[PDB]
Amino acid sequence: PKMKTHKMAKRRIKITGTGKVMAFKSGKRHQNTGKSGDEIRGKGKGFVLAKAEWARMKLMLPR
Amino acid sequence: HDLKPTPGSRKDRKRVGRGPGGTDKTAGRGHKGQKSRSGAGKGAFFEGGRSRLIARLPKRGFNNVGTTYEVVKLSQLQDLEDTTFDRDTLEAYRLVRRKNRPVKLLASGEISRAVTVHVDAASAAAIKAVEAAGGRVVLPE
Amino acid sequence: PRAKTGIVRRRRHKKVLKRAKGFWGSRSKQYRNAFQTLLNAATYEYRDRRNKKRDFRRLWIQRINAGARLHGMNYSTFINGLKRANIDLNRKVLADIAAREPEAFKALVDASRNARQ
RNA sequence: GAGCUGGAGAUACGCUUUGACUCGGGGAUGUCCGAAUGGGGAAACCCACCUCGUAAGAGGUAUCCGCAAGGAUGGGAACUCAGGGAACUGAAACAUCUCAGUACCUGAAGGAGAAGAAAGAGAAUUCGAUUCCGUUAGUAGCGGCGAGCGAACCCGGAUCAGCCCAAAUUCAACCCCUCAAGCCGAAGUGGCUGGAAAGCUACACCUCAGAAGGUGAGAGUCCUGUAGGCGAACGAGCGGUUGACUGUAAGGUCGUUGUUCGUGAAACGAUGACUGAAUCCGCGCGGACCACCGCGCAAGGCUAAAUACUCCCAGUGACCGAUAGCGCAUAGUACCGUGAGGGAAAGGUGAAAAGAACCCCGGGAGGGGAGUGAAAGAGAACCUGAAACCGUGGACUUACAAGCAGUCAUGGCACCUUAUGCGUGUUAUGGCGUGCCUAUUGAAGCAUGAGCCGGCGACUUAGACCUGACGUGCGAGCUUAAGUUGAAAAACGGAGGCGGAGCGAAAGCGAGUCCGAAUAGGGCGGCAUUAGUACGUCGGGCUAGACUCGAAACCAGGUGAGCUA
RNA sequence: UUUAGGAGUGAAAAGCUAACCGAACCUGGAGAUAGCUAGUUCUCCCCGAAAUGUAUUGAGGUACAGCCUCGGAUGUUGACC
RNA sequence: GUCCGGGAGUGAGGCUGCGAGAGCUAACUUCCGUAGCCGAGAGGGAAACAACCCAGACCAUCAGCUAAGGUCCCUAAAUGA
RNA sequence: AAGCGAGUUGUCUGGUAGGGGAGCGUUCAGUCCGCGGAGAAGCCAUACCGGAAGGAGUGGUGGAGCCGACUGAAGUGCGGAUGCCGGCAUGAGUAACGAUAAAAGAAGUGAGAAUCUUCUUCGCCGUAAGGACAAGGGUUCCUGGGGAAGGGUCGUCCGCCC
RNA sequence: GGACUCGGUGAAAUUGAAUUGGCUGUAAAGAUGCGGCCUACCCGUAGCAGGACGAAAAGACCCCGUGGAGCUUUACUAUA
Repeated sequence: PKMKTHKMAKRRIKITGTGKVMAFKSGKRHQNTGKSGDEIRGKGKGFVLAKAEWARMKLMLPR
Repeated sequence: HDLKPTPGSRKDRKRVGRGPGGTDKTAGRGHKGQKSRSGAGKGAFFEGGRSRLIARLPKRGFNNVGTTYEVVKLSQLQDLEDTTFDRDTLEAYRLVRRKNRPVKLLASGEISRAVTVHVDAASAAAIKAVEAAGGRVVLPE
Repeated sequence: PRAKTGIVRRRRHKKVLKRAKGFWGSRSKQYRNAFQTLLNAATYEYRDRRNKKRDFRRLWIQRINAGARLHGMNYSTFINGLKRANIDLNRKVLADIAAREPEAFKALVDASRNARQ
């Protein structure tokens, strides 16, 4: 019995193997976006640090 | 007989290692406050952490239906001395014969030998390997 | 499964009731004033055969203090007379022995008394 | 079978060996109530009115459907639905929600009803009759977008069987075959401590049949089972050929319930008022619609077999032990009482009572002699029988000495289960010294819990819920469902998922990768690289109350208002 | 003798339904659930703390990190001078 | 010097030193950090008494010395200069 | 053939939530040649050893079995949860015998008699604490009979019990 | 008429345990077992309240408790 929380079963979930796990960086986007130009090139699996223990109950059985 | 011994037929043969541990039963030995009685331990049901935060925030990206992801045949010990047991039917050792969802190609290059395969694939990965190893073209679907 | 320990928990109480000594009333087969009085007999009882030195210490500091004052005597400000012989070292027990022969400080007086100059 | 009908086993009374004594099956006297129903109608109780008849008293009275008789309705512990419908909880509170359609009410029949042969599932341009679990998918979706519920795509077997509204069943002979009374069923003993010892010892016999057990000490030659097989009158019961019968006449809109779908970006069950069109190469939908395909055709049901159930009859399990286990090892006695509704506590003498004549105090209860008793420190409220409290004496100390208690400390009376100036049963007194549990920063407290005895004494149990130590299986790895065997099994078994190059929203890409105008960067096959995995006890956690208990409050049903009115 | 439960009675007190009704009792729905709090059983060898910060309709609630034990590790990087 | 992990605790302390904050520089009141201490170990000194001077232990010996504390007594130790 | 250390130096600190780790033993199960009649298991007590828990020497008594090493399983173990029942408690022999609305005695009896019985004297109620009908208890009333127990003394009185 | 002579019956609320005198002091400061000092021949019963932080339900006055119930108001809102 495991539900796998589908929401945060989307986003980053894919596993790596024998190195480091992914994440999501997430900036602000949306409106008034007329400035900045760096994270503009930095968005996807923005690694957090190591807090990927919570997320597991999100999914971990036949993706 | 039975003067100064104790056994009479082995089974007494112990072992050379172990396996179990110490176990616990929760709430034991006549002591210990242990853990927090407030909700936890019993029932709980929802996870033993915070809640449903930092799950929210992302705009969410759909497309997760089965569709297709394929696997691989590793490509390394197949195009050498391997002759005939790898058609798209008899090859069922690492889940290959399982039809429907494609197997593409994906191989390296160079190639100093050759083999034969009931291919049913034309990926752009093994472009550096699709003839060097050998085995027609024939597109299927 | 099952056990029924309605008899085995007898020798337990007794295995410690060993100290059913002369306590009070009938604290030898009590069942109150036993497994409690035992917890009472559970104190410095642990260190009641070493710490006792302090008690019998209260012996040789009345005798060794100034017994035969008919010499000079001082004990305290005299111990520097003890460790003033060739190989003094040793001390008590020999005080317990001092309770026997009084000639334990005849020619063992002024044989340390002015053993300075 | 020949003897005597259940516990105050009842003395007696009475019957025997062609049917007393117990009984197997087909029947019968069958009291008030139960549907019972003549009426009354508060179970054990009062009335009319017709048939009968020596003046007395005998045959009977109530509703529903082919209706003019009759046939049926009764009470039910778990199996399907249907009318059926909240709710404490969770989301750390909190109206959509989880519980769910669950508690309860009411209707049905068999011990089988329920879906089950169709305007169908799937999807490569395949496949037929329901359900269950096996595996997937614990995926898609759902969703105060929150916990959460959760198919179809590929899988096993029981089963891979026909027909129904307008152009088979009923009595019986025979029967593989079940049901209680019941029939036989095996094979040697002596001596001791002693209750005959099956313990010491001795030898043969019985063998497809050697599980539990009774007779004072565990017995194959004392005996009931087990292997070998039998039993009628009555009937069912799973029946096999056949005799009396005849085996082939509605989509839709708007408001919504369900379905996984909280309902909206979606057809599909159906309802509240409106539309009864199509009408055959016409018609139902592939998740709204366009185009093409796929399959099925208004129109009514039967389908036994398995899935899920557990009142009874043999047999079977690493449980309890008669406050243990259901409350019942013969009581849910009496009852608690305002009412439906709540209930005990309690077992045991040895094989067997042989539970006992005979003189005493005494009213007797209770106690003497002495047999009984192998053994009466079982003992006619009875095994062994530990204990706070409680019964007496004694070797020793003690009121003139102070602290719940303490341990040692010289003495002090006793003893010497080894003269060995050495110890056993101890005390005036000395250092001083404040208890335990245990929610406490915190005390030694007056902070609280505690008179004691006997037990209950809880994070575990099923779950591929997961991670991880060790031992092992393998390096190309490991298996579910039960089908065959069947007092173990088991190989057979790729349903199947996890490991697996990855990244990417994904597409798709690619041994390398999202950026776009792209040697400079984070992850990866990569890599000075484990590519592993299954079983078990086990670190935390998890789906559940599942660490237990202590709350007034919300509900369904039901019970009297003789309490105040 | 009907009235009854979320109604009746009622001289209103917010009194009563059977010795407590701020909405009867009993069988039943779930143990109301519980961060409250009592407790959670035989005897142990070597090691070891927070009331500091960030979070909170969040406070003696709880999360995590410095803070403990253990498997592996860090071939010169330690702190003192 | 050097991280990955199975699992904690229970978040609400006290005091002397170091200085302020609310403050008749008052309060084992209250906020803060910094050494220690008691929440997890006993004593001498301190009359006995959590942070104060000295000192934290393997069980047993009526064996020795150091620091504090004392050198008149009730219970140690020169009314020695 | 499951790993073990003296010789030695620091650590061997004391430890509250915790980590790695050993066991005493009872019930279930394996192998039972077995252990017990001189009688074990049930229990009562004696200075051997053990890290503690505990294992040991013997009788006592008791009556039929019982545990063992190698092993896994089990509701495996606080006296202590103001718990619950069962029993012993102590408040302690005191307060109290009930509405303070008088009684003495002769005599029957016998086990002694103060509260029975045959009875002269006293007094409280007598719109009562009379008798019948109402509900109720169902066995009250009698021929009477016995103390185990009850009537909160007890008793030769009951409407206890036959 | 109860408190005292005598015959029988004698329970409950509660509670760790009494070689159970006091000061002044000390202690989370309300100490009798602690400090230091003084003091009593031990016991029985009548009687009395200062005494154990007297007893009973773990204050129910209050606060904390993302407790409940109860009533009202146009509180958000269902609804005959």
